[PDB]
Amino acid sequence: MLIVPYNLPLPGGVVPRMLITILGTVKPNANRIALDFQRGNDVAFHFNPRFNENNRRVIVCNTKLDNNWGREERQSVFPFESGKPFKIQVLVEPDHFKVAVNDAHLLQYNHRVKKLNEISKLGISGDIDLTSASYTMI
Ligand SMILES: O=C1N[C@H](C(=O)O)CC2=C1S[C@H]1[C@@H](O2)O[C@H](CO)[C@H](O)[C@@H]1O[C@@H]1O[C@H](CO)[C@H](O)[C@H](O)[C@H]1O
Ligand SMILES: [Cl-]
Repeated sequence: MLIVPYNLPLPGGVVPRMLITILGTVKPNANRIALDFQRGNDVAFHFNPRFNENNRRVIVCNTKLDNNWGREERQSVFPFESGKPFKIQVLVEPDHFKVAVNDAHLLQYNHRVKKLNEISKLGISGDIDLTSASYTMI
């Protein structure tokens, strides 16, 4: 397994048609997963499955600018399950990140950070066994 937290450099940032694929397995009794697409200290796109927020499962997405979190975007469709293997695909499109889990579209997140070519790292963290993390241009 890859060591979590894991840093995947994104050379020259992201760009439309870049597809990022994360494969792993959720731990038993997991609490959280997080993908952090970072522009230096800023987080352009935070994708944060929460397994037990007041006994509900929710995916929180947000952006962190100058150490301040913005307005969350929340999705109640929750495809992850403790103990089970998953695939996350993040396709960069002109206006948003488009996320599919296990080959099913999940959500889109509009670009708040405009300098896509400066979003040059992806941090992967949380309660997973991480199998692989990679990108390709489609
Ligand atoms: O510790 C905290 N200090 C804040 C204070 O002291 O003002 C208040 C606050 C928490 S926790 C939790 C919860 O209240 O509700 C908030 C929205 O109302 C957030 O959901 C927040 O969680 C944070 O959300 C971020 C994404 O927005 C990241 O995921 C981050 O990792 C995570 O810590
Ligand atoms: Cl920007």
